[PDB]
Amino acid sequence: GAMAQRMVWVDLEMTGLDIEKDQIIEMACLITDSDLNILAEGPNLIIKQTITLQQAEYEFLSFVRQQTPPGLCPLAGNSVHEDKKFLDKYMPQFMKHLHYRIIDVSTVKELCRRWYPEEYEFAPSHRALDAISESIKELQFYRNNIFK
Amino acid sequence: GAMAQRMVWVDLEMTGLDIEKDQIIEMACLITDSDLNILAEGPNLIIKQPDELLDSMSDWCKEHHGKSGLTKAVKESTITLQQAEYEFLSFVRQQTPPGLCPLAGNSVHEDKKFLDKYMPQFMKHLHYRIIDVSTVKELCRRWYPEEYEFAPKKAASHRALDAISESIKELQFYRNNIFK
Ligand SMILES: [Mg+2]
Ligand SMILES: [Zn+2]
Repeated sequence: GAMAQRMVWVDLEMTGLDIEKDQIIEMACLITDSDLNILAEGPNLIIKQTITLQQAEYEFLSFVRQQTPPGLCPLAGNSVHEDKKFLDKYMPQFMKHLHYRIIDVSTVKELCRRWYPEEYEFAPSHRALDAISESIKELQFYRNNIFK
Repeated sequence: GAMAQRMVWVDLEMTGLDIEKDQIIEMACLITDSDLNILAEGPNLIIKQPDELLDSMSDWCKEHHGKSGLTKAVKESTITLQQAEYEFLSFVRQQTPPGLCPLAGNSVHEDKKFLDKYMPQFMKHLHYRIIDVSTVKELCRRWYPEEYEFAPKKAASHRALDAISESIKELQFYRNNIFK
């Protein structure tokens, strides 16, 4: 039904893309429904190398436990495959609550660029919570402009 | 332009989902153009991994890889990871310009985790971005439930070459039915 089709939107900032040496600097989270309407906003936490990593994982895991069913909803965001690699390593209990599938907005951007080049030319941050809001609007823009 | 807009399709079969322990046992590669037209079939290799790792696999892994004939073909293989990487890197360099084409497939971020660790030179030839057919699958389920039911059931056994052809068939299905 509608609940199993909710999305767990995230945005993360790291020191780099090397999973062995880089760390999660900032993170934000929010839930939407299947039609991208924001149901709830999670926290916007800056992590030390302000709060520690293990506490952010508790904060974020609490937030999604009260908003989504266990192991059902996918992680959503722009280049969220880069974010999932770091969440699978540094927040494994948070990732245990989600599905293995992602709703990656940059996959949709790559298809828009190839298949709908005019729409792509006119396709549309200080916090990680603002970067999520921008990705939702980008995903909503593709739904209206390139999907049937 | 057109050569930079080609897609690098990949399917892996591993001994499990543990990046710290598990290894790659099968790999297939295929190239399509921007519009998902079939351009070229790449290698389809079964990579040799120890008997300890195969006997200590998950109950799902032992049963699915056993029935498919993969665990038997892995024990008989003479292909190392280094040998397969070289064959896969060679093939994509003949097909695509460096660092411009994405990796494509179903939840291909999991295949990228294993390729980033075990075939880093093959990943250096591809762009940063991926084409995850499972993102489009999730949006189809949600926004196009009728079309989603009409999509064909994944009929392939976990053989890299058969799996990669079905991910292409699945993205083509979405392009044909849920895109403008
Ligand atoms: Mg696979
Ligand atoms: Zn498979």
